[PDB]
Amino acid sequence: MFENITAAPADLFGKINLGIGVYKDETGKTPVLTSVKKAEQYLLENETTKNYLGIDGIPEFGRCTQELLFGKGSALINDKRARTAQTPGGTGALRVAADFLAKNTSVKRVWVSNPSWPNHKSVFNSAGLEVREYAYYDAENHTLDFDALINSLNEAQAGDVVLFHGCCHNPTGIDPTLEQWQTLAQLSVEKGWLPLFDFAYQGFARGLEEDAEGLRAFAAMHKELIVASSYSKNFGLYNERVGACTLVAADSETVDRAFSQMKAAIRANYSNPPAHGASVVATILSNDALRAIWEQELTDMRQRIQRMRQLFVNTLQEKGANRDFSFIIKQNGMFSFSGLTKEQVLRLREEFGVYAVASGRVNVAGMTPDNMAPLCEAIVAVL
Amino acid sequence: MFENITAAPADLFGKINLGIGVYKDETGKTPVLTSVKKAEQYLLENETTKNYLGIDGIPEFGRCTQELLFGKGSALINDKRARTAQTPGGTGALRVAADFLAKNTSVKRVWVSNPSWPNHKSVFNSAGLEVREYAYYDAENHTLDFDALINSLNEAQAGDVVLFHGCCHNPTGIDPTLEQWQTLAQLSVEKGWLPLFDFAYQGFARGLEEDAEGLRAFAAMHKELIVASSYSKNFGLYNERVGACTLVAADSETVDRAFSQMKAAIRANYSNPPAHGASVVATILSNDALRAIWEQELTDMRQRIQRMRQLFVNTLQEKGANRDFSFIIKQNGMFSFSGLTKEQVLRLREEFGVYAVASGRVNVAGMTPDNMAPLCEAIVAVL
Ligand SMILES: Cc1ncc(COP(=O)(O)O)c(CNc2csc(C(=O)O)c2)c1O
Ligand SMILES: Cc1ncc(COP(=O)(O)O)c(CNc2csc(C(=O)O)c2)c1O
Repeated sequence: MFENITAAPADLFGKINLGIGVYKDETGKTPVLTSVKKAEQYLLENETTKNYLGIDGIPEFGRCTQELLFGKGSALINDKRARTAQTPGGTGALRVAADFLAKNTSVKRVWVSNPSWPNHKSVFNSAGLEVREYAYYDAENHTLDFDALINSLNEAQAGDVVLFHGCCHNPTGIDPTLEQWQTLAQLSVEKGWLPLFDFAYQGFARGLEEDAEGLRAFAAMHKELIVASSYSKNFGLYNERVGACTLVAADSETVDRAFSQMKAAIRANYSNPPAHGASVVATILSNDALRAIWEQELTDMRQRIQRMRQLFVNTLQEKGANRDFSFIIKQNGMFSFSGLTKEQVLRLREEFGVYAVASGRVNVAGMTPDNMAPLCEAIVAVL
Repeated sequence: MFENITAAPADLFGKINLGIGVYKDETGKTPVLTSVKKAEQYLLENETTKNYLGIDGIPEFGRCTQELLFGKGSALINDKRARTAQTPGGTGALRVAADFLAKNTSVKRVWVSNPSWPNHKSVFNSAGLEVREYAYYDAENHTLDFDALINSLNEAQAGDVVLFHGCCHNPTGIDPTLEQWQTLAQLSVEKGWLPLFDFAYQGFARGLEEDAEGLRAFAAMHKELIVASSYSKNFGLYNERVGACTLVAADSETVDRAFSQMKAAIRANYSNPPAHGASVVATILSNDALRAIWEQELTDMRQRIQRMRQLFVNTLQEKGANRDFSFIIKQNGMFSFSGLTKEQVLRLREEFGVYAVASGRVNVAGMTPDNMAPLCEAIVAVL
């Protein structure tokens, strides 16, 4: 049966990993958040069973997720228009959304930005959905090529899905402005697209509420949308696989009926979701004290990334770069394109032991005050 | 998009739940195992990061799983013929296997026993695989209808998958004898079936090693097989979603190449698996002290089920049943068919508040010395 299977298409790693996918603190570590440890100790002391969760996971987790996404008091919540399934990570949320759409709707294709996270194509294609790309990056001005984006998306037909990164676009760190999000929301309604928000970095651009402004501009204009969110980075819960798939429809009757088929898609995949990480999230978000500790830890990560963006720009200048890298200051989240070519990136790894991805994307959160000077010296050497 | 979606096809519950899917102790509780609490305290004290696991999960978890399945010193392990991916539960292992097979092999159909766990059909159909049924149950003799099974499976073609419950068949509790497993292994080789073992109850029939005898008889005769295993019941870790998909091929080169595509199927589903529950398993299985506490806790669950099987048979007689229920003593695991009809089961729920599934399957682990007498009185009343 297996003898003819084709193989599927860090190890190589004063050397430095900017190819990492995770947050690192100033010491180069990815520690467990203190809020998370406190919540884990509470669960150890208080859990009396590991009995299965419902298919959609812990109810409080769903409520707290919807409030993060839509705002406390949003009409979507008051009108019972949204249902949330706790999932194994943001990836699991994307796949649940893809399976739900493939089996229950006429969707055949999903539009993704060029560039995006490379696993988007794999997830949607696994569910039998075609992926098409829309233009996104203006490399000359280090910017969102908004005209190109709108022009590309003219090819999208009514009933296609269009995937939007809610904030901290991966890999570019370039997000629509609020007015651009409002333009896209109106366009989406007029053209009949189903928006799919992928929200893996809420809190890493400007703040929890500000980072959800784009999603909320969409939610104010659409009867229907899906959000696949992740708590991997903003709780540092990567390996516990904590995410959510939130379905929104015109009314409660419709969302509940549609959500029954989303639950069927989950039940045929992994049955019901892993409790530990989501229970840590729900414990923290529903407790004033733990929530305040967690919000500060997330602010500290957001701010450290900001400081590294500024220090990187200042240092490249001091090590003799010459080039404008000011665009880095304005970009959001852990990632940016450095503007290095694939060969410069290869040189960086081979000659200098500095790792980035071939696109030139760098994880700013891999930079620290201690490694900044060698890092920038290496980059200057390959310009 | 969603307005036309059709709805997908405990709540109703001296009343008694035999419709439950979980183990209950003598007090009617499903507590966290002591070995599990001890391991969770160790992880709270010792974990320093939640950084993502590899796609296939924790290496020690995989090694300990293969030793449970195949035996320490098995040739499959020595020859590096098996690869294990840690998955979100036994369901996740089944779905990973189904996606792997659908995308990478000529498999189009999977043979499942009639009866089986109802989610088997949903998982395989979700991956685009047809499900066909083979005969299994001799209800007159309360037994495995082995001739019917072999006759049904004659319709299976070379390259079809045949799913076997490794022990504690769900719902019947009727397992092949060792010699029957040996007959099926030889038949499977001759007919070109790919065996898929679903092993959710290892340790609940006779013991860890004895319960794997059937799988090991297959493994001794086949170049290729897949095992989807679960630690939900034997560690009481239901909601932490702890299972494994183990791929076996003729040699290391082939299994590694095939496993790369299994990892691709995982990466497009949930990316990488949830650490907490699997880390508890690996912590326990790799530690002599915790392993001994856990093995005794599992023996205690196995034995309590045995005691309830005997007490149920004895009590039905004492409450005036008359019928032979001796078959219950011989069956394995938490489940058996009571031999009640769908209408007797409905009567039991409506008139007596005793819940079972419509097939008449009962969870023996829902029985306790305290509820046995009313339970049996109710059953006698509906005969
Ligand atoms: C846009 C987008 N969507 C979904 C995800 C998946 O989140 P999790 O599955 O890890 O929770 C992620 C993040 N997952 C991720 C891990 S490493 C990484 C990277 O791009 O380096 C990305 C993401 O960036
Ligand atoms: C034969 C078989 N295969 C797979 C599974 C899935 O295990 P988990 O996904 O829960 O780990 C199970 C058990 N899962 C399960 C939960 S309730 C239940 C039942 O039949 O009542 C069954 C099983 O019996």
